[PDB]
Amino acid sequence: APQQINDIVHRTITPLIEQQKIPGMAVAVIYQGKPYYFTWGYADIAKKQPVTQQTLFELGSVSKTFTGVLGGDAIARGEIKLSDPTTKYWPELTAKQWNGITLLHLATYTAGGLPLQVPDEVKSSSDLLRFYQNWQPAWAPGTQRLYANSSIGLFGALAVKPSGLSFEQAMQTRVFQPLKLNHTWINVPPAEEKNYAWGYREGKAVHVSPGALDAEAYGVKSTIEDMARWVQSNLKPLDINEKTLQQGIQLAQSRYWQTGDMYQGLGWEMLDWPVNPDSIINGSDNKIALAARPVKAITPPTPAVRASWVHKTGATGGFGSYVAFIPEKELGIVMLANKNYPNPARVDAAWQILNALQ
Ligand SMILES: O=C(O)c1ccc2c(c1)C(=O)N([C@H](Cc1cccc3ccccc13)C(=O)O)C2=O
Repeated sequence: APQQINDIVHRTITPLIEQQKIPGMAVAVIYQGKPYYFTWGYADIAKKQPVTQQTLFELGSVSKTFTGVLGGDAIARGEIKLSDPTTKYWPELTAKQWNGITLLHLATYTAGGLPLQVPDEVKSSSDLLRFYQNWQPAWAPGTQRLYANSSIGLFGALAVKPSGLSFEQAMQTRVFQPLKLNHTWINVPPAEEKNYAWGYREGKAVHVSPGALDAEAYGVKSTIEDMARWVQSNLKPLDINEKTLQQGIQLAQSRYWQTGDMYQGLGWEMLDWPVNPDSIINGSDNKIALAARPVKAITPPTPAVRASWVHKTGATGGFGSYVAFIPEKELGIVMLANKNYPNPARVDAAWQILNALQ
């Protein structure tokens, strides 16, 4: 399997694993549309279980790409509109600060300062209502971007309401099943527990804890194979036979807002290709990525641009993931690890690999 891919991947990932003390890692390169897989180290150090192509990793915020596409699919189905008020789908949400906050704002972190995290103390449905009712925006809608689980988490929950399906049922039936992502889960079933890697934080084995709107913002677990197939599907949506899903994928990669050289999609973030590597690498740092930044509205949104670097970083306490692809070039990468190591190290590695193959 072509020596160039082997050498480029190994020369980049070996030092990375060494420098970052990553216990286990899986990488897929999609090259001319076909996947090539690489694995290192341990899914479970104590039980000596190796990382394989069937190992499940916590995607953390890479989950938002699925939420975005599921939202796009609901738009394509005519179930929701991004221009609709949040209150259309949550009538109990009567506080006046919600006037003018649309599903677009929720999906794209531009509601006006919804927090990074839903508070841990928010457990019940009543707690959730109270939280959003009592939330006071720092900014007018559609003026500042502040990356937030509480923002896209709510979008995900509201997007599926007209369907009558739970978020998990909607995701399963409308995204996972059609794309044959048969080892991708919001809740890992007992049958698949043997494949579920431990995450490692400060040397301790850890898994993500339950939280409000977790499924919607950070709750997906997947294998390197399914994630490669996810990249393939997002690289080439016209190959997808389910029409609403094909359209949903395209809607997720539309450009809604710009800040600096990045464009906000639904879950996905995009930059023009060719990229300045410094820009994506430094920009991935959560110093920049989690900062409040002014946005320029793209009125109307630009349809998915083929000459894009399309990507998403994501983490949990014990895992670090990165996905990136370039539609123009039929080129992509997935990097899954059971340590949460710094974003810029991920993106640097990804750049080196894809730039060498481009
Ligand atoms: O272990 C957990 O329970 C857990 C759950 C969700 C996220 C994380 C951990 C997590 O690190 N992230 C980040 C974003 C994030 C969310 C919430 C608080 C954060 C604090 C510092 C850095 C990133 C955070 C990501 O996906 O990159 C998450 O979105």
